[PDB]
Amino acid sequence: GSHMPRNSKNDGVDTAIYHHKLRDQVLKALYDVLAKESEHPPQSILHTAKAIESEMNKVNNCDTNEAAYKARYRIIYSNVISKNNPDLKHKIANGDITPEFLATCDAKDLAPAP
Repeated sequence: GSHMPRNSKNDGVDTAIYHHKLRDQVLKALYDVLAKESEHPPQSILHTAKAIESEMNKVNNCDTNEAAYKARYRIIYSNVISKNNPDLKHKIANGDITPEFLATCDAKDLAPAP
C-alpha cells in the first residue's frame, strides 16, 4: 500500500532512434541494464547496444520467431554482452564444435561468387 507508480523512473533513458519496430526494446534492455548497473565502469553502453542490436536483429526479430527472438536476446543477453549469438536455432545444426575456426578458414577457399 505505497507503490502504485512504475519503477523505470530511475533510469529515465531517452530512446528515439531505431525504436521504429522493437529495436526500442532492444536498445532499452541493453541500455537500462548496462546503465543502471554502473556509471563509472560502463563497457560503453552506447557503443555496445549500438553494435549488437544489429546482429540478433538481422532477420529473426518479429517475422521469424518472435518467440525465439525474445528468449534468445533477453535470456542469452548475458552472452550477448560478451560475444554473440550461437545461433539459438542453428546450434543443433553445428553446436558440437566452436565455428570459430571454420568461420572463414573454409569459406576463404571461395568467399566471393563468380
